[PDB]
Amino acid sequence: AEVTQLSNGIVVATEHNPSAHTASVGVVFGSGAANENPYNNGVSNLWKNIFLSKENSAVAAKEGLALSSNISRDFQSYIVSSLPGSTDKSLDFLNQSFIQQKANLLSSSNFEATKKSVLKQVQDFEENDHPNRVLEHLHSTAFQNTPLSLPTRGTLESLENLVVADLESFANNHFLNSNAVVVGTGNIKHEDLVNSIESKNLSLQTGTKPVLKKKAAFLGSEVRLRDDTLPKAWISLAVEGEPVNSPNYFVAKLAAQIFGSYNAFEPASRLQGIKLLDNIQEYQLCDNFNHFSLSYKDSGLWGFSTATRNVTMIDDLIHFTLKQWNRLTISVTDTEVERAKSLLKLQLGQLYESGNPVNDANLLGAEVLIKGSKLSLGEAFKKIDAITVKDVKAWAGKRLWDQDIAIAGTGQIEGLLDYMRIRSDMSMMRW
Amino acid sequence: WGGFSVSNPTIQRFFALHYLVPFIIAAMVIMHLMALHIHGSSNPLGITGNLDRIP
Ligand code: HEM
Repeated sequence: AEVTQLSNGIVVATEHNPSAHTASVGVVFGSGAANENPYNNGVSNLWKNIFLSKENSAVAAKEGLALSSNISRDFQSYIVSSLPGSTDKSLDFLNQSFIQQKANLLSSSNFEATKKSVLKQVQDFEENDHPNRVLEHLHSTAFQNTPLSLPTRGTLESLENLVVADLESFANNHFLNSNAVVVGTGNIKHEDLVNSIESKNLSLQTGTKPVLKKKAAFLGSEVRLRDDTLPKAWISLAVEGEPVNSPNYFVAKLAAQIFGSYNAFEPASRLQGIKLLDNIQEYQLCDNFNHFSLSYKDSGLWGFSTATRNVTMIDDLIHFTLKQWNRLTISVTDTEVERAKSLLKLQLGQLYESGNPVNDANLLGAEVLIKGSKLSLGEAFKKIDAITVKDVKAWAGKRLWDQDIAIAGTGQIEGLLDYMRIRSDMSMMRW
Repeated sequence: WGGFSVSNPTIQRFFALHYLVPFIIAAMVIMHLMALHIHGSSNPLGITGNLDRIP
């Protein structure tokens, strides 16, 4: 039940778990949206979609195995789920239809059908979703002129201007062996440990990933798309988080989980909570919270996303959330910290140990590429109880106190005051 | 004019009224502000300003 890693050409990792019985084997490429230029955006999306359609049609018809994928910023988590006794076939298919050969896959007809399907999908995502749209806009506005602001889906202008050659060029400049691994989360033990290294079962295109000239940055900005047609409102604050592989990941995660989520239309959420939730609930101010502190290998983001219903009362919601963040960095009760520790413990336990093998496989791939070695949750629990009020005070004195913010929302934001009524009030002039 | 000559009542009344009136001006200008607030302030372009405004 212990994760094993090595380094033999291509990194192979394994998180054995005979609890579940859905074996999964796949790859986790250490590149994606962050590793590609603004002018050719949805190349990763197109890859994922051509796979997820035609290879799905092939695999289900031939054998029994359902293949998924995921792209967040720098992954292509082409996980291929299977039965416990059917991992060799899955690996053989993966190495015979993803790395090579790509001729039977990139026919002009299949590529064009997938291209139009991707266009339709991104279009109706733009026309329907809203919290995801404002989150993508928040990324695109926080990291202007940097290979991290471009979204994980892409723009129609960038989507339309690529046919075959750009796709193959990106394939040959990022589907290498140096920054590609194999993940076997499920209930396999060592068959994957030896079958990945075989006479020829190896990714093509030996070499290295082209290093980006600039990594990441930050700057305060706004991208609002004010349109009164939409019913509700949407906003998303942000403060620069802490990158992965740093002695600040868990303290930032706790500093985010203190305030916690909130759904105003649930009998089991209004009653519980801390000061801001009560002071909001006295009137009607907000309708959802999401304190998220996302982190990436270049830089991380500590955010605060809402989707309210009241339109005249945006300013008061923002003012209260800012005063609560100041309260976080000035003085915190010990019971608050203890409750946060317990909640974050259970949240990590649920997230990392969900029964679905695909989630565990993707997270293991992310960690093995970024951290260089898997961090078993035992050490996380051991090192999480040591987080103390002084440490959080110190961390918030750096990341939060008078630091530039970025917000970006679509809807009836118009009531929101522009910048100096949401920025120069993070200290309330009496600390 | 307080009589047939400029004398004590003349300047006395003039000074008392001078010391009184600016408070009436203050009342009138609080009315001025009240009347202003109903419909904002005009653009220099002489066109509708209801589109965007800053706090
Ligand atoms: C003590 C006297 C006065 C005070 C305190 C005062 C105050 C103000 C204030 C605060 C405004 C808002 C814009 C600005 O500050 O200029 C304003 C605007 C205005 N005032 Fe006055 N005012 C006074 C006298 C007058 C007088 C005597 C007139 C005209 C006879 C006048 C006509 C206006 C007009 C037309 C505006 C229009 C603003 C707009 O259209 O954009 N005011 N005044």
